[PDB]
Amino acid sequence: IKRINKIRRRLVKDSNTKKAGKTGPMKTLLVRVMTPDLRERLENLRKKPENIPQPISNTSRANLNKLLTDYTEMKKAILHVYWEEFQKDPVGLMSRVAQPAPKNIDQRKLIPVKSSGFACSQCCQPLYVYKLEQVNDKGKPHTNYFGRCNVSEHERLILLSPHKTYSLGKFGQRALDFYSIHVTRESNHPVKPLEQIGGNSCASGPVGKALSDACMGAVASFLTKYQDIILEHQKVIKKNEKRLANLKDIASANGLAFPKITLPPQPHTKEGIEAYNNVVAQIVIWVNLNLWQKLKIGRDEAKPLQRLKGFPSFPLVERENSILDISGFSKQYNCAFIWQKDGVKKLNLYLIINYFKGGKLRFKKIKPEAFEANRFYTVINKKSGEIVPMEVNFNFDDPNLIILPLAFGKRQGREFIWNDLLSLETGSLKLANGRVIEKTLYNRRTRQDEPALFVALTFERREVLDSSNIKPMNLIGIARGENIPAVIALTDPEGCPLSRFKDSLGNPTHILRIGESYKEKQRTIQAAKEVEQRRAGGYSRKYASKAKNLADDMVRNTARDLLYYAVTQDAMLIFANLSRGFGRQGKRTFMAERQYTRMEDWLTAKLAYEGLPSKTYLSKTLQYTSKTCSNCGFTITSADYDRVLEKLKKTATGWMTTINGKELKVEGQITYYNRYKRQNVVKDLSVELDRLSEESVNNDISSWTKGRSGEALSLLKKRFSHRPVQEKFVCLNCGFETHAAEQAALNIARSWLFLRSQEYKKYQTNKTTGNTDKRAFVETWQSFYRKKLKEVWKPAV
DNA sequence: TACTTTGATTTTCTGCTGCAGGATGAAATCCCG
DNA sequence: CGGGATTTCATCCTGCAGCATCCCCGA
RNA sequence: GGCGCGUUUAUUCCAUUACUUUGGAGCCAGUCCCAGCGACUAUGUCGUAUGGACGAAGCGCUUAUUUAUCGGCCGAUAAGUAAAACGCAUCAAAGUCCUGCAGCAGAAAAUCAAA
Repeated sequence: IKRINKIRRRLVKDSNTKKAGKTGPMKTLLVRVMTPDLRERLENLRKKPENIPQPISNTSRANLNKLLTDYTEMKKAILHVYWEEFQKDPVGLMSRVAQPAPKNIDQRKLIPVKSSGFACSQCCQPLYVYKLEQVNDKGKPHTNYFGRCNVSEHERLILLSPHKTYSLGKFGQRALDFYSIHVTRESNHPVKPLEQIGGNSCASGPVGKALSDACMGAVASFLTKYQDIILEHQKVIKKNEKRLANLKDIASANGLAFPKITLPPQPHTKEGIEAYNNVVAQIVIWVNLNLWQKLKIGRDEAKPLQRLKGFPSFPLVERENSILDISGFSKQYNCAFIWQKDGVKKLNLYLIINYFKGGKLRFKKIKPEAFEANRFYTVINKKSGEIVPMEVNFNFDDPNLIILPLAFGKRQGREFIWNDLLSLETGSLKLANGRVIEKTLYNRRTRQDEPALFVALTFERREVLDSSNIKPMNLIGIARGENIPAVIALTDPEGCPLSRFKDSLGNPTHILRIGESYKEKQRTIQAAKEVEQRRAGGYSRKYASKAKNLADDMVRNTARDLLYYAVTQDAMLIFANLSRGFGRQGKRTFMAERQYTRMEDWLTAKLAYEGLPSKTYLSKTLQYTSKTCSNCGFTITSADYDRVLEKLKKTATGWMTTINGKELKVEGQITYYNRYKRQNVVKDLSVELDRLSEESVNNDISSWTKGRSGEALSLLKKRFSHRPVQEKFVCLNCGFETHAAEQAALNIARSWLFLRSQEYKKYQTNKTTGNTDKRAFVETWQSFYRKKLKEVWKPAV
């Protein structure tokens, strides 16, 4: 039976546990606040429940609304002030937000600059550069660059990033002292958020400490993006000037009137970017009108300019959810998660937020087993690792409190609240922080979008598994296709197939197919879509997201099934070394057909939450795996058409060509998607070649300049090459016949085994002297695979 | 002097994904009763 | 003499190799 | 296209806690109440859906309440019929969030050029 939780239980039961590092895996719970609509929904069931919870009181709702409005206004005001400050002088803010080194890097500085990279704007003094060289754990030498000022107050070690001329490299949200400037009343800054916006009603500590992060994170992100994008602008300008010089020279060579417009110097604001893009667009329009259109010049010989893209805008000011933030869960920030003991295995959950002046949420430590009825309890986590159970007492009718009852399901509760293993009572799970989200949700009863209150609570796992004993031996190759989502094959370390799966007939085998019946489903959906489109020119809202939802369902289920098979079979998964975002980008393609990276990421995240690295069960490997027969190892190539076009000599019966000593009969018909006609036109290959040969003598290939060679190659690129049937596969050596997907799945695992063989090592050693080639790789492939077929990989007869 | 595709400027709308900042308590001083 | 409420502060390492794996077409 | 019931995703144990989705199953998709096309003399349709306006949306079983029907409610079945409770249709999976930026697309509209 296939459940992810059963797999997780199997993993936990099969391995030991250890304490997590400095920061462990983190997971988030998103639930909803018990509102009156949920109360009515619970009251309208056929079988009414015995005890319906009370909804959130009016006072809590009013206080929450007031707090949300004030928080949003404060964030806007601070962001506006820092936007103005950045506009006045970018360099000052850039140096101020720079994240200093930890106050423990006290290794003896050895070498200064061989100096004016930046400057400490606090004292307006140059920030002299100092060097520090060290060697990492793997032996690669690394040089650390630091900036130090002569001022005792500014005796810091700001990080610097060398460039081939220096950059900062880091922008932290705590580098700038936000609290002492805008929060405390001792400062004389003209802009004070809490004193002016909140009307002296909000507690300084928690609200200020929340605003600090809420603003500095955005400012740091914006500054990092700005700093990164400036260098790419320099590179683009450098690569663009030469190209425009070449284009101007070409235009002068044709004797046309080139416009007298010159590039502006590199800008640093959005208006300069706009002007530069306008000039580039004008130049490209002129080039299009004069060179490619009238004279028909190719793109490579006359290539356009490139626009300036990626310049960021200041957060939230250079122009909806309302967010109330909680910095942390400790007695200092005036927030708590309270649960009522009734029995040694039951809880009753609430969450209290006291952000107002004139509230009472006093704690007091209790004995480990001093629990009493009608009294609330909670736990507090320390840096030292100790857990102190403390009880919370307060007044339910407090006019300054915020009381939130939560609503969730059994799955979420078993995952976080009352989990069997990760029980937060003993400290195995720690509550990190939380948020309050106010967003619009669809109400089906009223058929309107209405505001709803959500609660997000992030939990950090403190005990993880030990990967020192997870050593899979067997292998599983996954071959993906469009007709079938996935076909897999199970092999032992030696590579021999393992007959442990069961087919429909129950016979032993080593092949399974996952997610079948898909193709007819999306084809029915597309048939309905096309019928509606032909009927009325458009489809209803139903067919907007059916394919996407079904594809997401299928990829999730396939990932779950392969995870189950790998875990229960003691095998390590192998995927194809496809670059991220790989897929077919054509005419009738859909974005719902790209589930390679999505699957890898889902599997990686699921393995990561348990504390194991991806290399324990998940891997990648290599190119030329689907085009290889399992009898001798012959492989066809797209570049192998050069062999076809090498002779192309003519006989009395027509054209003839040979590849690898095998005669090829030149005949066949070609049907291609003619975009000029938006239809399919069928042409005869021999007839096309004869029409080409009408204007040629002796039909010699070497007499071809550029064009007729390309047209003949495009004609010949179908012929008799590798594919009588798309799904069926036949081997050229002895006529071996087998399904293509199964062979591809087996060959992917065998390729992964190959990339760690000794032939590959000697290949790389020859690469050390320099042997970058293409034919040698395929030759080693064929030789190794033939040897392995000879020794251990007995073929099926 | 019939009536397709391509390359291109701008205008709007619907979506969908990548990538930075993240996931804070310990302790030292005022104010006060 | 506690008991809150407000202010300062400081916490982090170095990933290998294929010509294309659905991207090459005639005009 | 819409309208509602909801079960399973922990092994003897841990909230039919109730949230957000996916898949399956269940029911209604009609009314002439109007304006279209065949061709039109071009603010006026004989047959025909190109659009508009209203309405629609489980079945059983156990418990009083208006009549028929004869023995003078002791006779049950038909509707209106309160609430409790059960059964069937009807069954299985998943969830890591916030902020700010940009980048990818898809579809329409105003202008230059071509065999």
